[PDB]
Amino acid sequence: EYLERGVDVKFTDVAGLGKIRLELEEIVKFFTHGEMYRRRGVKIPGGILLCGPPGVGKTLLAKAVAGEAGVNFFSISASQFVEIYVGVGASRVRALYQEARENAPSVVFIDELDAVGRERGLIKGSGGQERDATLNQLLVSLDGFEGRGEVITIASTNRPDILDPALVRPGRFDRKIFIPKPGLIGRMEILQVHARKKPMAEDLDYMAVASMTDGMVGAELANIVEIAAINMMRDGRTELTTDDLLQAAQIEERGMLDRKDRSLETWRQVAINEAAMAVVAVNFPDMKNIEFLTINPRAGRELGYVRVKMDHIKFKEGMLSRQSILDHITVQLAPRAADELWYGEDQLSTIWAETSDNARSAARSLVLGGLSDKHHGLNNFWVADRINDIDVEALRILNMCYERAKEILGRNRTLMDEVVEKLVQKKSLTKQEFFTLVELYGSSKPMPPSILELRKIKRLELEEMVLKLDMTTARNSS
Amino acid sequence: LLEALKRQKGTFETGQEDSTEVPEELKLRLAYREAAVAVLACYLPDQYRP
Repeated sequence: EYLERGVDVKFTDVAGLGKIRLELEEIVKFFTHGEMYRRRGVKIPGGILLCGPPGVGKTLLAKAVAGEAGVNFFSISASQFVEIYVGVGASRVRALYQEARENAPSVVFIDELDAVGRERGLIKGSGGQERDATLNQLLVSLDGFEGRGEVITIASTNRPDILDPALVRPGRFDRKIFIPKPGLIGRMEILQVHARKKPMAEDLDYMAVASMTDGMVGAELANIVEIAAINMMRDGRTELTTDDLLQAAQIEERGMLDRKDRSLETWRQVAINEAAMAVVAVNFPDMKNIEFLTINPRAGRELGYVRVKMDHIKFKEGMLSRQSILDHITVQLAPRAADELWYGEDQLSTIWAETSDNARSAARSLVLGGLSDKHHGLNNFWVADRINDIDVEALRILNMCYERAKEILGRNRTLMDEVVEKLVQKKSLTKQEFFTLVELYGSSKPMPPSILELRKIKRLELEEMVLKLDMTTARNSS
Repeated sequence: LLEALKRQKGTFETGQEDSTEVPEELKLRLAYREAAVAVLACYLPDQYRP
C-alpha cells in the first residue's frame, strides 16, 4: 500500500550535496556495516531529519539515500494521517510500521511533519485530539516498546520550531541535518545535472548564470532549466548559449518584459529617477558595483531598477556599519533630490514615494535599533520626554541624509545630464558604458579610510605615546 | 566525546558547508571584542567565572 517500486535515484542524480552527502553515505553505512556497529555496542540511530527551505528536493534526497541503501522505500504523505475520524489514523500508522518491520531491512520516509508533529495543546478541536492520537501512536512505534532495530525513518520538515520536543528526544529523532540554500558551486552542479538531459554547448559558462541568480533554491534552478527550452524558437538559432540563460534569469527574478505606449517626459522622469539611484549609489561603498541600469517597465514595477550585488556575508550576520545605513537612506532619498533639483520644489512628483518611505523606515529602525549616539544607543526609556525625543533623531537623520543627497546630486550635474540622455536614447545600460560615462564626467570622491588604516594609525599613535611615557619615566628616573 | 557533546547541545544552527573567506575587518572586530572582554574580566575579577 505504502510501498513504492522502481527506486533508482542515487547520489549521482542529486547535486548540491556537500558534506551532508557524507552523512548520507553514513546512513548507507548504517545499512551495510551495522554488524561492527552492534559488535562495538552502538544502537543504530533511527531518527534522521532534514530541515531546510522548500524546493531543495528533500524527497529527492530520500529517493537517493533509499536507492544507495538498496532497501525497500516507503514514501508516505503526512496529510493522510489527519482526518475527521479518530482511531483510523493510528491504525494507519500501525499498519505502516508493521509492514515496514515485515519488509526489514527498509527505510521509511514521511514528509512535512509540521502537519502532524504540532505541539499538543495548540488547537481546541477533535482534529487536535486525532493529531495527538496519531503522534502518540508514531511515538510508541518509534521508541515505545522493543521490537525495532532494523527499520530507519527519514523525515523532511521546513520549520523545526513547530515540532514536539518529545519527537526531538534522542532515540526518536536525534540526527538533525540542515540542507542550506545552494551557494555558487551548488547552483552550478544543480544546473548541470538538471541540464544533462538536453543537448548543450561547449562554450556554455554556468559561472555567469550562477552569479546572476544568487540566493535561489534548486527548484528555481530547475525552473531556469525549464526556461532554457521555450524561448529560442522566436529567433531560431542553432545551439543554446549563455545569453539565453541570462535573459531567462532576468525574466524569472522580475517578470516578463512588456512594452506599452509612453510619452517623452515620462521616459525622462523614469530616467532621472534611475540616474539618481545609480549616481548616488556608485559613490558609496556598500552599493558601488552597479551592474545593470534600465528604465524598461516590468511586471508589477512600471519604474526601472538599479542592480547591485554587495557582499552577502556581513548583511546576514549583521556586521553592517552605522555609515552603511546612513548611505542607503541617502540613496533612497536621492530620487526626491533629483526631482527637486530638476523640476523645482513646487513641482514634486509622486514617483519617489516608494523610496522616500523606505528611507524614513530605515531611519526609524536605526534610531531604535541601538545604533544611535544620543546617550549611548538606549532605544527605550520611561518618561514621555525621552520617548518623544526618540523620534526626533530619526527626522534629523533623514534631514542630514537629505542635504547630503542634495549636495551629492548637485556636484554631479554634467554626468547626470549625460546618463539621463543615454538612458532615454537606449532604454538600458550595462556596467561598462555607465562606468565609462562616470569616469568621463565624474567628480572627486575621496574615500573614507577603512578599519585597517584606522587600526594602524591608532596602533602607531599608541606605540609612540607609550614609548614617550617610557622615556619620560626613564630619563627623569635615570 | 567532545564532538558528541558539541553536537548534542546544538551549537551549530546554520548547517551549511563551512567554507567562507572571512574578511580582515571581521577577524579584527571579533579579536577586539574578545580582547576587551578579557581586559575587563581580568581587571574586574569575577570570583566564580574566570
